[PDB]
Order: sequence, then C-alpha cells, then structure tokens
Amino acid sequence: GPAVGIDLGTTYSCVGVFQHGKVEIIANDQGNRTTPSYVAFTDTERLIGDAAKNQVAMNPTNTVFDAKRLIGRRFDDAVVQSDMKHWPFMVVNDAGRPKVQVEYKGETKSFYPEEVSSMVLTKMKEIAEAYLGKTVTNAVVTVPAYFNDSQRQATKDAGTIAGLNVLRIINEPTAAAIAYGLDKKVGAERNVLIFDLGGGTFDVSILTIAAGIFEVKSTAGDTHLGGEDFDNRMVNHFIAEFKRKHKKDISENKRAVRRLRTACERAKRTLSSSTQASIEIDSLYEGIDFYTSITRARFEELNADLFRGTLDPVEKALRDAKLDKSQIHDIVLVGGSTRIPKIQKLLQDFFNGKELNKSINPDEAVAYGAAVQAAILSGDVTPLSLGIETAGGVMTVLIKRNTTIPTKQTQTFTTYSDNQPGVLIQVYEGERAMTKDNNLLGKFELTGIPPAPRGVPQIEVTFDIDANGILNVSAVDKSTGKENKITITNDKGRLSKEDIERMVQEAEKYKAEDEKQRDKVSSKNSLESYAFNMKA
Ligand SMILES: c1ccc2[nH]ncc2c1
Ligand SMILES: [K+]
Ligand SMILES: [K+]
Repeated sequence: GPAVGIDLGTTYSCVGVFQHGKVEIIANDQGNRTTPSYVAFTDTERLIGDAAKNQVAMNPTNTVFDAKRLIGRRFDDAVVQSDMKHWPFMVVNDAGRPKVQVEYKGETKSFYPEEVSSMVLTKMKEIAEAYLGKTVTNAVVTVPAYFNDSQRQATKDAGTIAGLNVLRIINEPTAAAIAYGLDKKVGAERNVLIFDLGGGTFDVSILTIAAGIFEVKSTAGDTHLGGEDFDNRMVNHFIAEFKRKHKKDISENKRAVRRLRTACERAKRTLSSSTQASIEIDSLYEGIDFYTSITRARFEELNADLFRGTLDPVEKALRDAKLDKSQIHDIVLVGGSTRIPKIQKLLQDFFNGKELNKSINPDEAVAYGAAVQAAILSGDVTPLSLGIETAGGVMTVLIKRNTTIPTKQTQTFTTYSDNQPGVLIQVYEGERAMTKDNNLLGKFELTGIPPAPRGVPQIEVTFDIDANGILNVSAVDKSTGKENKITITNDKGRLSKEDIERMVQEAEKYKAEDEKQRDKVSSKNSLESYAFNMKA
C-alpha cells in the first residue's frame, strides 16, 4: 500500500496520500479534511478528534489537547511550567517526565505526551485505512523546524506506538516548500520564506534550496499567536458594545460568552472574503437579541498590533539568515490565519509587491508536502562549504556551499606567531564552525617564509574548481612567489545525497553553538604551522 503524509499539528492533524499523480487530502468520518488533535476520556469511553473537541465544555478536565507542546520535554522545562497554568487538565511529574493525568472509566490514569499523540496518529491511520480500503503502515510525519532531537524522537515513538513505520520526520516549512514544487527548480540556489500562521502558533522560516537539498537558515515566531487571539479581540469588542447599549455585562454567563465567541469566529471567516459581517444572536443575555455588524476595517483596527506584529519575526529571521528582504525568491503562506487579507497585504507591502505562493489550501499544505515526500520514499553546485583551518582550529570558508561550478576564490592570510617559518594549509569540507566537526580533505605545507613579526607575511590561498569538478588548492608566499599546491579528486559517489543531508542537519542542530563561536572568533586570516586537532 501507498505511504501517507501526516501533519501532526498542535490543534489539528491532517493526512494525505499521493495517488494517480495527485495528492488527495483524506476526509474523516464526519467529512472533515482536518481532525482536531484532542483526546477525551469519559466514564464510558475514549474519544479522539471531532468527537473529543465537541464535548470539551462538558468534560474539560478529562479532555487533553496541546500534547505537541509537551512532547519531548522535561517536566522542569520553563515552557512546560508556563503552559501548564492555562490547561484545565492536570500534568504530573513522573521521574522527570510530564504525564497528563485524567479520570477514565472511574479510574485515575496517566499518559506520556507521545502516548496521547499516538492516539491522534491511530485516528489518522484509521481515517486513511477507511479511505484506501487497506492497511496503512508507512508514513511521513512533520514537526516544527525548531524541534530538537528529543522532540523529534518522541514524535517518531508516537508513530511507532500507533503502529506506523515512520519513514522520515521532516520539518513543516520543508513540507510546505515541497508542496509548492520549490525543490524541483534545478538551478542556482533559491531563498524561500515560509510564513506559517495557524494551529495556535506563528512560525517564520527561511530555507535555501539547491540541487534537491533543503537547509534551514533561520527560524523565528511566536508560540502563542493564532486565530483565537483575533477572535478574542472581537469578543471583547462586542461585550463592550453590549454593555454600552444595554448596560449589562454578559461576562458573567459562560454560555453567552461561548455563543458570542462562536459567532465571532464565523464572522472572522466571512471577513476574509467580504468587507463586512453580520452578528445575529437571539436571546444572548437577559432575553435581549444581539443583532449587529462589523466591518473588515474595524476588525483590522481591533487587531492592528497583532497583525503588524507578525513582521517583527520576519525581520528577525532575515537578520539571522544574513539576508536582505530583496534576496527572498519565494514566499509561501501556510496556516488558516494567512487567509486574512490584511495579513497578506502587510506581507506583500513588506516585500515590495512580490506575489505570494498561496494557491494550496493553507490548512492542508503541510500534509500535501508530507504526502509527496512519502511517495518519493516509497518509489552543478558545490554540495558542502569549502575552506581551510585558521588559528585555533576555526573553519574559514573560501567557497560557500551551493556555489556554481566552475568557480575560483582567493583570500589572503598571514602568520599567527612571530618568525613563523611556514604555514600548514588544511582543506576542510562541511558546515560547522570548527574544523574538528568538518571533513579533512587534504593538507600541504608552505615553508620558506622569511622571518617576520606576526601578521606581516602575506599568503594568498586559491581554491579553483574546474568544470570536471576537480578542486585545485594553491598557496603563494606574496613576498617571494614561492608556492605549493594540492589536487583533490571528486569521483562520483564520493558523497551521497544522504551524506550531504546529514552534514546539513548537524549544522542546523548546532546552529546556536556555532553562531556564538563565529562571534567569539577574533582573527580569521591567521594561519598556524600545526594541525590544531592533533594538539594535545
Ligand atoms: C573535491 C572535494 C569537494 C568538492 N566539491 N566540489 C568539487 C570538489 C572536489
Ligand atoms: K506537524
Ligand atoms: K504555525
């Protein structure tokens, strides 16, 4: 059977399959193309998805949601402690690990976060088996790009507990970019911005894509921004309008607030396609009908700070990627809140009128991409940065990865110590800040340097890659013309695509440590006479 793509989301999940040249997003038993990531425990039974979310107001302490915010984390994590305060269900500490604790069939029960997510995955797996008429065992599951190794491993465990063989865990922004065919471009590298406003979180990611390989350059966002915050601004507006018109505060009455909030969500969706929405609630409070309206402009005004606030993580991400906004080749809109026209207009104005990729249903695009990647797994540029070791074992890059071949790059270096008789040129490949974490390709010495104080002798190092892919590295003492050279072969099958992806992933994992190492370094043009990695 074909492998499925599963967007395991904070508030909802979505499953899709690539069949007959086309992705189909699979509707569940209620006919819905997404399924809430909720699990409810009752005296009679366990409910998953739509049934769970429907009865939440009736059974809030035994209805679990937001398990993705706990997955992979320790109880003591500051995120977990802050998030606990807002949840009606109990989270307890079992040997350093959080568990949700609920009453089920009269018995107190506790579940790890991955157990809860595995129940969501079982429901997704069942939804797909009903659609396909056959068992589903293979799946691609997505996670946020900022998930660390423990969160990724805990997501795979949930898939295993559910009986899925997880082919690969891939990042949500990568899924989205695959959905839009940005990997199939086959040309010079492209910078892609993924703008993901939905499922209770706001994530901005910048990716580079070249030769079928994705690298996450930077991520920013807000973990507690979503559509409910926009709806809440409307709710408080209408509570105030009711208090002003009828001198009554409906905040006392839980159901009244619930009815208003439901009306406000509906109006928000209307305002994405019309310039005004009608609110009609019979007997909202003390028998008073609440018939009114709201314009798109008022809704935008009510949310002005939240809407304009989404550009601050965009600016942050661009800074961390060391990119200007003009250097972004592709903008991709993911998440249900990106249907809001003011959001789209703010983003487009920020990018000087650049057209946005948004034709794929923004609620489904991540599942769309996972489904395509699952199908692939079922069935000329430099791959890695090139440089030499400078003083202290620092990787100093002469040719960034994704550089077009042929190419020639030269840089000038000096000596680290006084009267240094020679320098050791050590060629490395990789994306880490220290040579010890990259791959040594070759080394040669340039000796005969005339005695001089530190920093005086000038050594020019040249990296040349011809059309055949052979790398020639040479060094010249600029005071004498004496030189030395090494040739480095690039046979087919030296690096597999998997080897490249591994190197890229390690770079994304240690991006924090390495970027602070690049701030920490003082001189990146000094060369020593010994290999730093062989020094005791
Ligand atoms: C040797 C090692 C790495 C390389 N990258 N591109 C050409 C090449 C040659
Ligand atoms: K996901
Ligand atoms: K999001």
